[PDB]
Amino acid sequence: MDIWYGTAAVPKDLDNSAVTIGVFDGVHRGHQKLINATVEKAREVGAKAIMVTFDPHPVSVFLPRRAPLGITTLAERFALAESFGIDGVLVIDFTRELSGTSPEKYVEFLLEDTLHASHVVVGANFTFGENAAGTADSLRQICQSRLTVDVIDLLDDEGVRISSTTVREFLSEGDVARANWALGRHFYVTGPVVRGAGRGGKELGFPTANQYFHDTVALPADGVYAGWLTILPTEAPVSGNMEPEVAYAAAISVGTNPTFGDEQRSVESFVLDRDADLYGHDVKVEFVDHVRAMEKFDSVAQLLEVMAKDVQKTRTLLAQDVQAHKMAPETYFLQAES
Amino acid sequence: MDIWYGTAAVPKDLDNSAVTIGVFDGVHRGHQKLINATVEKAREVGAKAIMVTFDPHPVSVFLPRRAPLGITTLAERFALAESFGIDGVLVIDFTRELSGTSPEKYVEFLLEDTLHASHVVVGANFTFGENAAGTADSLRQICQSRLTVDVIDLLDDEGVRISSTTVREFLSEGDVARANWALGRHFYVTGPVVRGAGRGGKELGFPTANQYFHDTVALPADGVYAGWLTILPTEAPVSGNMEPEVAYAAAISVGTNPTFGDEQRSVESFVLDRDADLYGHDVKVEFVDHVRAMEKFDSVAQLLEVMAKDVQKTRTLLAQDVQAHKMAPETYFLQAES
Amino acid sequence: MDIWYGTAAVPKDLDNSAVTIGVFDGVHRGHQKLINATVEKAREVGAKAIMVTFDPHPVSVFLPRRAPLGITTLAERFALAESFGIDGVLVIDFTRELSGTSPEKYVEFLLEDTLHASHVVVGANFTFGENAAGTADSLRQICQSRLTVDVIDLLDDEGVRISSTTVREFLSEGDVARANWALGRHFYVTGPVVRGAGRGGKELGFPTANQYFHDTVALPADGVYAGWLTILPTEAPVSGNMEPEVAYAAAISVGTNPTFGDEQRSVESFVLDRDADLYGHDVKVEFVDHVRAMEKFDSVAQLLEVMAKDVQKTRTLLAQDVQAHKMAPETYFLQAES
Amino acid sequence: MDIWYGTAAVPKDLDNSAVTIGVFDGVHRGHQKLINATVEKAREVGAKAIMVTFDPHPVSVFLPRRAPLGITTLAERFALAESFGIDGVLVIDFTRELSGTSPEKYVEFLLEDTLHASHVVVGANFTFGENAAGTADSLRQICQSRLTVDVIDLLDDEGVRISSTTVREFLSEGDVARANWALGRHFYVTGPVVRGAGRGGKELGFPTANQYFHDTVALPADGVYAGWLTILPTEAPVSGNMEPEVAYAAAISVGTNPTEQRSVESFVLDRDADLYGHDVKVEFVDHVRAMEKFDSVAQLLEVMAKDVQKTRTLLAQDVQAHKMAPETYFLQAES
Amino acid sequence: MDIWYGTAAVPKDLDNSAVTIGVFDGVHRGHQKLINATVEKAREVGAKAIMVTFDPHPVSVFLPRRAPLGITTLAERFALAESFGIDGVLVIDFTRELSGTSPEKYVEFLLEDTLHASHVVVGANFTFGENAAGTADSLRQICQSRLTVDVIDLLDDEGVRISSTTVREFLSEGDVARANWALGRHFYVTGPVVRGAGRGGKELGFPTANQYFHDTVALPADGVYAGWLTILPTEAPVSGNMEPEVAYAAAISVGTNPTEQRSVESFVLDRDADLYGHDVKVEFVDHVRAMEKFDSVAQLLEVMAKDVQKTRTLLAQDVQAHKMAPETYFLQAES
Amino acid sequence: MDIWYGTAAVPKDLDNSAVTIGVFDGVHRGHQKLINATVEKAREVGAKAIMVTFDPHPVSVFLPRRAPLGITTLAERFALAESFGIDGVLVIDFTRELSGTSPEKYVEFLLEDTLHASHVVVGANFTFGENAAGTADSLRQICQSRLTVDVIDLLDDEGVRISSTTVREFLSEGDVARANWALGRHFYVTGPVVRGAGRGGKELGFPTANQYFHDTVALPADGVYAGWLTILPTEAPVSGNMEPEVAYAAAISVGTNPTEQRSVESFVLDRDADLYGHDVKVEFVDHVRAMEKFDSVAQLLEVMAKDVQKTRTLLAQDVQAHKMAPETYFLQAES
Repeated sequence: MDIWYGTAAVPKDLDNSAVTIGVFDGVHRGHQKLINATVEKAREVGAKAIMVTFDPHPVSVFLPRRAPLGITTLAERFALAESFGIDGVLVIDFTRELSGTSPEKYVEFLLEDTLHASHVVVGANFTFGENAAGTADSLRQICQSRLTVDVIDLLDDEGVRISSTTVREFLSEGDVARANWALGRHFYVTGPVVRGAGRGGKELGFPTANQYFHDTVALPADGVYAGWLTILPTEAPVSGNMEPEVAYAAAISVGTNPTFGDEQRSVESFVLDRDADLYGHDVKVEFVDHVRAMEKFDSVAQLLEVMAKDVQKTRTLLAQDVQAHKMAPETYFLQAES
Repeated sequence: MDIWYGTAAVPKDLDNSAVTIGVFDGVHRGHQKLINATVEKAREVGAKAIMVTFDPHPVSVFLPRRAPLGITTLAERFALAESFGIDGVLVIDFTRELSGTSPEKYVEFLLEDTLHASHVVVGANFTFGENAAGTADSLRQICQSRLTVDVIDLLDDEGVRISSTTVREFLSEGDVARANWALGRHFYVTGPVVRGAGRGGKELGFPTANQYFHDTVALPADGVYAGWLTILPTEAPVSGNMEPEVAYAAAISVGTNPTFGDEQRSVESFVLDRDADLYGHDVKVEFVDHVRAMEKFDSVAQLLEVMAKDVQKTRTLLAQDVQAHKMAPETYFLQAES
Repeated sequence: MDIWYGTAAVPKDLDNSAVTIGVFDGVHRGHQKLINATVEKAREVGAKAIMVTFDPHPVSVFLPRRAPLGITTLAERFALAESFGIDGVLVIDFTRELSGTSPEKYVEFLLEDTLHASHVVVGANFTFGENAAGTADSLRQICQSRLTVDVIDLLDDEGVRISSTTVREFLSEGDVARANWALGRHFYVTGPVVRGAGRGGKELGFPTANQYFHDTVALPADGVYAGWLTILPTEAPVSGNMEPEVAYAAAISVGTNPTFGDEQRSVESFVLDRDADLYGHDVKVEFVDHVRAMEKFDSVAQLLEVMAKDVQKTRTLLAQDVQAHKMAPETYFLQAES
Repeated sequence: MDIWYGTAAVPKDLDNSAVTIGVFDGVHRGHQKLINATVEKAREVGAKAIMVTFDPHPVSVFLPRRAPLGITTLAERFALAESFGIDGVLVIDFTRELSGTSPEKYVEFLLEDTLHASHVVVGANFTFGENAAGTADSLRQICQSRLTVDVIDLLDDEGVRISSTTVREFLSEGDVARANWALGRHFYVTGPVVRGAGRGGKELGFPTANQYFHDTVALPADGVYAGWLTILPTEAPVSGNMEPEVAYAAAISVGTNPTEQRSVESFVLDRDADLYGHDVKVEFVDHVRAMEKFDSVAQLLEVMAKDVQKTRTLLAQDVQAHKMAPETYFLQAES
Repeated sequence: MDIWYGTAAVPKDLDNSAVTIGVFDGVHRGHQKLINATVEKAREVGAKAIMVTFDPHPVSVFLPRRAPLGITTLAERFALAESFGIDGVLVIDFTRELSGTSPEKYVEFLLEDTLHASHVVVGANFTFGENAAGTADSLRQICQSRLTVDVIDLLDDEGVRISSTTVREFLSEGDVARANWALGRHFYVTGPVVRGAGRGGKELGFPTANQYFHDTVALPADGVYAGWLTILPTEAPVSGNMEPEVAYAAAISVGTNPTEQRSVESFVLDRDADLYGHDVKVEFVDHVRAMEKFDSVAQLLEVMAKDVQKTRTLLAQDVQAHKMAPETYFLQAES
Repeated sequence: MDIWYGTAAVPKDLDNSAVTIGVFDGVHRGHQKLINATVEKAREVGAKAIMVTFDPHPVSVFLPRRAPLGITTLAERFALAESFGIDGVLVIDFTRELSGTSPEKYVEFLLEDTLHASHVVVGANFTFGENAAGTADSLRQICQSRLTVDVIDLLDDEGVRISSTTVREFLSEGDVARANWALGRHFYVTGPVVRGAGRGGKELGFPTANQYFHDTVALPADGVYAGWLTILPTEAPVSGNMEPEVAYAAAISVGTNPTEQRSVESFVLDRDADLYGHDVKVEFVDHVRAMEKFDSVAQLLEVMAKDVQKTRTLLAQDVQAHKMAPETYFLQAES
């Protein structure tokens, strides 16, 4: 997949394409409908499937620092776009172009001159041009005879509208199961493992891995979750008895640094039945189900007792998760008991 | 009007005066009674009308950093004192003088030796001297035959006591209309316009003006308000189609910087039906009515839609405000529609 | 009393001892049972009474920065241990030793090899060894014939379990009287007196003393308390009319610095009927009873009026406190009236 | 004078203009040559005189937070442009447009479509377009018979090159006299007066005005300077014996207070006043001395009085040399 | 000794006193001349000896946060005054009173109404009143037959001027020997001992005590010094083999840790102890070496052992020179 | 290769090993002598080759936050060990164990009980035990007939001593050529690429990759360097015309941005790409120039183009000298 920053970076010799346009944060099941329809139509005519997306978030342009939390990073948005068959992502920055343009010159400059589009796919909510004047209906009538438009209704399922907004609310509530249901996969983050308390190994109270994330990253509510930790492909040695590219059962503790300026979430992972320390590695943490709310501890004995209960509840939730195999990982490690 | 810092700066040759004494924060309608009575009595005898006020706030002397929010700056207190006919303001600092003095030596040093007073005007709540022992009744009996005292009852109107305390509560609640009612004018702030998001002009989502204020400044609750923006007299050029000294209709957005140490309010102004950028100018923002509470936005389209509703509601409230002309500005700009 | 940091610092020639083991934070009435039983048994056999305690808090080892607030500092834990007849305190750091050790090697290394114990005293809640596997019952059966064990039940009185946890809740609620009841003494802090607002002396509104404490220090809820201030023994001169080593009646104001990073409690003390300034001295503040919640003030007169009410209520509570003489200080100053 | 942010804000009905293009930081005597030639050629064809300038600084686009210090604020750049008779300022942001454009397309879009220029005036060092390929020469050959091009050499006077760079050097070493000579006027800063030490009054040691500035503002090296302070037009009352719109003799002390801010403290000669809350203009004339530490009040006041004598002399010279002094001023021969 | 904050706190029934006036920072040998003359003249007329001093520092009123570093804390200034027999300290704040006053009114209010002085003792450099017009001479002519004035010249010894200024220079270069000679005693700081590296015990590399100080405290230049550490009177238990009120031989390492704080780390010779929580007095005797970086543990311990040898020698000299050594001390000839 | 944190994590069933002990920061040519002798002697007795190393740095235990800068991260120390054939790394924390131990007990516990060593290899400067009493010699006499000891002298080559210390000096002055010669390879850092100025693309002035590093990471002095950039193995898409696992020619600009962080900005020659989100390895070859300030875009691009020419030359030399160049690379003769 190609990645282009700005209209100017798109090759001039690109001759035909089918195009979809949106923020696409999270690439939820609704987003997958637009991508699916785009890819299928591009196959039909032997053209390329292009996603046009936006960075920084269009909201943060008008209201700096008050933009919605990112369900995925830009890098992950690229990876997901690839995994669903996109051939090229064009990234638009509204502080550089396409903001003050009229609806008419938007279609002309972007879809024709730049992308040589024959088909375009948008959601019913889609807007464009100066002061958001251009709508889905605008696009249909501006494109009559020039190129075909397909407008897809927003996805409703089980009485819930599937959008970036609702995925954020589920995450914020700590309801990762409903978020996963809306995403069509386990919600996850990735990042380098740093030093934390003690060292991963024989002692249950020390995390197997410690990660930190900036405050523009959407994460579930503080608390403990069941999920899967995966060491990303690597040739570097691993301390202890975990192997790379295997999804390990884990109790995951999401927290907020006290106090800190720009707080600032932590993720501490207790991998079941393994003695390991993952400093240096890039690690993926997938969330499956909520286990408990955060609490304060007044003794080591009390802390470990609750730790053991988390493990027990995690074993149960993960043994269920494996049975719904469309979300569960290919290669996993889960022991029947301790 | 003269301004003196400390008793020592008052001219020795000042021969007669009528004097009023208080913090006077906000110069509300109650404060106006004391000033009115003072000015009128000074006219009668051809003497000067003097306000004795306090800076820093007397409370912050005993409880540093825990002083009440300033309804007006000291500079604005001066301007308001002038506008009501005060001839001289004497500013007292309680860390320099008049704190540990007895009630008797207070009258002697300040009213006689310093100010050569023949008349003094205070509110029923007035206290003075060491450990606040001297009261309004004290002042009457210490001044028998030496000079005339006039003690004015605190102002009650429509079942509400008018004081600095109540004005602060109204502001804190976001009830600017009741605050205005108590002040006898539109509440306002003034300050330099700085750069913010994008540039003021053709795009509705970019503010016409951005200002910041320190946390000792009383401001209405976070939210959106109707009011009037006025560019203060200036010879410097103005970007766009606003003229100086004209009060322009505006939707005003009061906010709190996230997160910041010493937060730290913002004021963003969207001037109706004008394309302009006010970087560099000193700007006055008057508040008229509350419009809505603060909210988070998840798309540009959703943001602009609410923006347009704010404008609609503002046009209505301001068209009413103009009809109560005792508060409304002399020269204003308000279009009947967009 | 000796103080040893680590097993290595304990003298090799120590031949016999009776030993008690715990965090001992606060040395509450429950803790006093263990110490009493230990001291009495050591007297019987002419051996030394040893406390084995822990620093840093064992919880902060597994959960850095999320450890319980310290009811007493380590230094005060030493002083209290001395006052109840302990001959030696051994301080253990779990990042250096005794964490990953098995229950068996724990007893062997610490109690025998290091301390040459013939008697050991623990609470029913006591745990030890890797992953907290060793319990009170473990200790009894591992020590059969090698040394005598005495396990003391946790202290319940008036329907309340007396523990560090409950003492912290009482303090956090502002219920110092119930905390005192559980500690078996007035709760107190000690520290150097620094400069604050104005100077201690003739003016009631200026504190007689200002202290600051870090955020790992347990303190009562923000508000005003009755208690006793004592200048610790010193040869340095004292400004005003307080003498060292005399417990003076005082209204105590506990607060939280606005805003600050790592906030960060203040203690401001208004000593009844004395004019003094205590800059430079080390001062002990004992708490007796809650008086009122924190409030904001809008004038000097209003502030002083409430100040005087605090004094009145304090005089009453302290006159009662003196009557329960098992908590009250030996030498005190309390005037019948102002 | 109009002020347009971006090509999109320029009036569509602009039929003819004479244009000058540059950063114009400081509006020095070199810059004044470009504007003068532009303003005069604009009168000839009855057209408007336009300045195309840039904000943020072009360097800061490539090297964030490592841009040259601003000799004047953008606000002051506008006011100086107006004072030399410019009719419109167009402000280009390089993160928005005209950056990755070709040399050929830059000319067409800016000078032709947007500005409808018949004449353009640039400095010999001018460059434009993608990777700065377009030079002083590129402009001549690309414009042909469409618009007349005038390329002015950089200014050398008394064997000294006059540019934004040399001005910044002069300020940085504390040679305000040379900066001023290069600028064509007294270097100045403008800002609101805040609270400081004590109160302005009878006491010599307390400043008449305190001001703080961000680290992006070029200021003379830390030290003491002779200058003029002016209270900007206002109806707000003034504490003490000073009126607005009169330039008053002052000893000016520039300092630093890190963790950024530079401070400017003004001791107005033979006046007792406190200027808290006013907008105040401070002009620099000559260097007086370096920064120093004081260990007693007496020592500090002794040095303060010398600063006053030296200022008195240097300002009397400034008034006689005439060509740079303020129209309305207040200065005493002695105390 | 009494301590009064402001003229208003002075007893109304004070009928007669002998007075000395000054900053008195450091209470050096020059200052001791003023106090000695004051204390003796007070005994003669059966009166109390009063020190009038100033806090905050007079310079900091005019130049906030740019005041000279304090040689001693105000607390230590009180204790030194008392030790030389002063009966009362009056502390004047210049933001409160006596600042904008005339020379004539200053004398009347302070010396007459408040203190009822019959005799006053000042240094030849003394000044007072509005804009420091009142000098050593002003005081003589204004007091006439009301109170006797004694003006003492500043102290020169061995061709060196002894003042707060010169003491601050000596400390700043790390010449504590000269500072001490000027002071009349070992320079010292006092503070609570906090946690640091490891625990004080058998290990040579871990300090016996760690202390931090604010940036307003004058300290010797970063480096290693020979000195004495004393645990201040206490009933609190001491971890290890040290008693209170005995001055122990120590190698002292002064360092900086910015973003302000200066640190003092004490390595007590031939002792294993940890002084966390105690109040501790640290006296400086001689400079040993400059600060340096270490790249291995072995290297650091090798230098540490040399610091110990050099301290041992220098302290044995201090004990024999007698006139400045502590009454009760602990020092070993060898390890 | 296994990695054990503390003696307690070492397998109980380890019957025989050959052991080397040291900080090993940088794994330079001196260190490679120890490992080589260890790995070979381990093959002889069919045993595993073990490295005992230390984290945190031993100096930082005694002197917190004043430890030497790390030549490599601990992660990179592991990977280099593995590359030279070590079978196990044992990591000792001195705050946990082996610190206050006697020389005699250190040997027994670590080498005997834990590691069951038949052979040990140390550097001539090696020390151990309480207060570093145990030396290179102590080890010989304490081990006797239990385990064979081999003590290797420190490396001198071309009259230059090769140690962690000298490497840190070379880097700090910006002489990466000498650092590399001492290291046996190109010095490198590895990290995630974050957003910076503009976007990597057609524009020369925008970096292909931006990276930040903590102040504990040794880096060459601020300036411009010739080097190679490699995108580490990944399936994640790459924006622009670069593939992973190819070392690309780059001009590398090292800078500082205080209040700590050092920055590394890479300008990849003859490529248009943006590497945001990838893991990227940056190798340093030669110094090109010192840091400088720019006052115009044209000036900056002029210097940028010179940096490219000088890099082109220096890298062509690196490729021919062969012994240190990457296996797979991309470099153009001209533009």
